[PDB]
Amino acid sequence: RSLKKGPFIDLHLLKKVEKAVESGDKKPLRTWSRRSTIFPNMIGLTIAVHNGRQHVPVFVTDEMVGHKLGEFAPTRTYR
Amino acid sequence: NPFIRFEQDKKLFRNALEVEGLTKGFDNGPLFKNLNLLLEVGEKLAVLGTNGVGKSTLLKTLVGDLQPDSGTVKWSENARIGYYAQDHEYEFENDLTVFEWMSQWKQEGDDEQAVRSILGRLLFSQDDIKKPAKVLSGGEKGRMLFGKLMMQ
Amino acid sequence: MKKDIHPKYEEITASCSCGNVMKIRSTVGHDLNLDVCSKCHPFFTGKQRDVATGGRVDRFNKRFNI
Amino acid sequence: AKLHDYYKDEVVKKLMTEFNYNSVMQVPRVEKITLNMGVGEAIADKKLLDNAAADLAAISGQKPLITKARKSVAGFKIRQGYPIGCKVTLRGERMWEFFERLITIAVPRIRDFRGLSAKSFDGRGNYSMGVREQIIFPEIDYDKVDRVRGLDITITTTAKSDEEGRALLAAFDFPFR
Amino acid sequence: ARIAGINIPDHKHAVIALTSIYGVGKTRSKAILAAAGIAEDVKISELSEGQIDTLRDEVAKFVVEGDLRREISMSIKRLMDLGCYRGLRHRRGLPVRGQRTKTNARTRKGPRKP
RNA sequence: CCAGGGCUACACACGUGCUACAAUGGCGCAUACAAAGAGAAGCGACCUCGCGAGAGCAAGCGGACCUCAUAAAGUGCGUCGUAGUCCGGAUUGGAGUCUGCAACUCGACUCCAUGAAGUCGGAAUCGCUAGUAAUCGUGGAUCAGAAUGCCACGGUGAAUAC
RNA sequence: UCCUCCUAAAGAGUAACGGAGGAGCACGAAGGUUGGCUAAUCCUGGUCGGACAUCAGGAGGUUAGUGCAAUGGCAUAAGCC
Ligand SMILES: Nc1ncnc2c1ncn2[C@@H]1O[C@H](COP(=O)(O)OP(=O)(O)OP(=O)(O)O)[C@@H](O)[C@H]1O
Ligand SMILES: [Mg+2]
Ligand SMILES: [Mg+2]
Ligand SMILES: [Mg+2]
Ligand SMILES: [Mg+2]
Ligand SMILES: [Mg+2]
Ligand SMILES: [Mg+2]
Ligand SMILES: [Mg+2]
Ligand SMILES: [Mg+2]
Ligand SMILES: [Mg+2]
Ligand code: NA
Ligand code: NA
Repeated sequence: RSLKKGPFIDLHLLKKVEKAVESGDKKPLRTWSRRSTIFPNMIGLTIAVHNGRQHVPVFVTDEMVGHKLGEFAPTRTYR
Repeated sequence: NPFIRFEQDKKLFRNALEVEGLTKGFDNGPLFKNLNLLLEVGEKLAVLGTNGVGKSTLLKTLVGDLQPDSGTVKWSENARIGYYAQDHEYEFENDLTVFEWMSQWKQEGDDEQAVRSILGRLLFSQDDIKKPAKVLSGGEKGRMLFGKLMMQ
Repeated sequence: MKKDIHPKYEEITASCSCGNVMKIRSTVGHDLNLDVCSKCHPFFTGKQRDVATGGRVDRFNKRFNI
Repeated sequence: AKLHDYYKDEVVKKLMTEFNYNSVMQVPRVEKITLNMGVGEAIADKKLLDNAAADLAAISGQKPLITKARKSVAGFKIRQGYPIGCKVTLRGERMWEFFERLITIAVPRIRDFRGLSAKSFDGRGNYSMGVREQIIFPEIDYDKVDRVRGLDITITTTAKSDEEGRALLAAFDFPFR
Repeated sequence: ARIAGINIPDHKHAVIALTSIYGVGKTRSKAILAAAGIAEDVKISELSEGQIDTLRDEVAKFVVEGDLRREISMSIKRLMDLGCYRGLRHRRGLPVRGQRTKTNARTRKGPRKP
């Protein structure tokens, strides 16, 4: 919920998705920027989100284009 | 010893009844003069007085079958009334089998397995549930109305 | 039939909001006014337009004022 | 009725031309419509059998026969003779007019209308249909309803092959897919 | 009266009898009456059919019981099969907006059980 | 030294609190009566825009003058007539605003919709002797933002002590 | 004490502390007559509906039914209205 400034994405991840769409699909990208929103352009990649100790790979899809990256990586376990 | 127990499906709060200025009389005029009362929840009201006076016809007005001269009777919102009339012949003039007569009042959520349980607790065993409802004893009929109140 | 155990059956004037005037016999005893019929049913367009909610990319791009 | 005349004027010629018959009697025709309401829980609530009978007599202007159980099955705790459901058989002009006032107004009113399946055939030329609710018919004023019961329609025709029975129902503007 | 599902309550001021629709609250109810020219104080019983007719169509602008009860059902179902964090909370019946589950949260947990 | 996570985890138990369960009350309109305190990368009038949280320009003030800042219970009229209710506000979906590099885990507030438990609480147990108890609002420290806690101020204002 | 089957050797009968089961009733209809009707079991299509309920077709053929144990019967039905 970041008002009228537009959607926020870390710079080091903006180039990572940009330089990856050029060459197609590759190995999952490793990122710690959980706070970065999912732009429509990074659909189809498997960016790996760091939930504290391990990187979980999320397959970006059409419906997941408004939620932040960390929304899809549970950071604590239970049972 | 029959096992009778009345329960209550939806308990209601605050006042259960209110009667405001219920003067009424047939041909003596003041059968009961300027009645005014408010009946709470959990009351066990015993209406006494004995003979020819409106000892009944109060209950008949409260249920509504005897229109009052003046006044208004406001039952509670969800008030469901089980009536056991003093003279109850009209509900047995029709000649149904005891089983069908008790099954008339089965509610939403019970079987004729649960219908016959009331008769069993009321001591109608296997043949006395085949008699016509017309031919029954006075006590065996009062019990059969108790089992309709319990069922409702 | 079997001597007046069935319900009454008389002709009624069933008419749609768009017309579709039909003279049928039915177990109502009173005329009815209802929606469209199969004559003008949107079967070629209702299921085409049934899907309306979906697609978050245009919702994201509509907010893109920056 | 109107649909009977429609059939005997147009569909006979259409289907004779299509299937290369030689006699008017060879082209199939609707024989009867069977409507049933299997309440199942009649034993749970017998007066719901009377409610269902009223609903089905409203849907079609014929009193329902109350069918009885045939075999004592221990899967649902019912025995021989126990009433289970209601049924009505429609033939002739009442059949034709019920068919008409189904097709024209009852079918379009179903919620989430997709289209009646063409594979709902018995391999001899008969059709079966579930409606999921009776409010879809105009015979209920939202007053008799305490359940959301539905009908089973079975169109029984004198057709011999399923492809033969398909075209007959198609020619009556049936809401197929 | 009779509006989308049922506007059964009579003897209620129309501004409030309309609340009984799944989707019509207080300020959305007041917009309906104001955009149709009916006074708030007027009871539904006093409300003649001459203005109920323009009341049935007024509610059609906004979503109502039949559509809304599914419109939100898709929204909850959208999260659960998406696998989002808010979807995970919905599956287990735990608070979704990030609040105390240590001792409170009996509304979403349910009755207290051992 | 750094990035991300945790202290916010949830079958459960306990302590201290806030809001209620309504009619000596809820809501709408109108109109009275305070004390104390804070402010310079700070408080920020008036005007315009927005249903609203707020936004744009922007005077005054390191101050008995300027701002935060409209006290609320109350009073007058109207409606609701004992219902899970025009009580209650949890929970949830959608749409936002503002701080802040950044609001997913994990902020506050606003708008539309849904509207739960709750109809005076078992054994038991706590506070209070007068401007006290009860209730009603106001401010400050901490602080970029973030209190129902803590500290502080006033309004109405009791019962009883053999 | 009575009933049914096997031992019982293709008429009847035939024993054992031989092998197996039943009876000490029921029904004013479950008796009489007249008129009609035909089952079990799966195979295909449908609201709750499910392996099994009711519906509609087809195969099947009496593999069902008989107030009560077994044997012999029963469609012209002795079975069901
Ligand atoms: N149906 C009626 N028609 C005419 N007059 C009636 C009727 N019912 C009652 N009354 C009159 O009203 C009077 C009131 O009778 P009510 O039923 O109150 O008596 P009661 O005290 O209940 O009698 P009891 O104990 O003898 O049954 C009667 O005595 C009679 O005069
Ligand atoms: Mg802590
Ligand atoms: Mg100062
Ligand atoms: Mg409750
Ligand atoms: Mg021999
Ligand atoms: Mg011999
Ligand atoms: Mg011899
Ligand atoms: Mg016999
Ligand atoms: Mg015979
Ligand atoms: Mg015989
Ligand atoms: Na009496
Ligand atoms: Na007697």
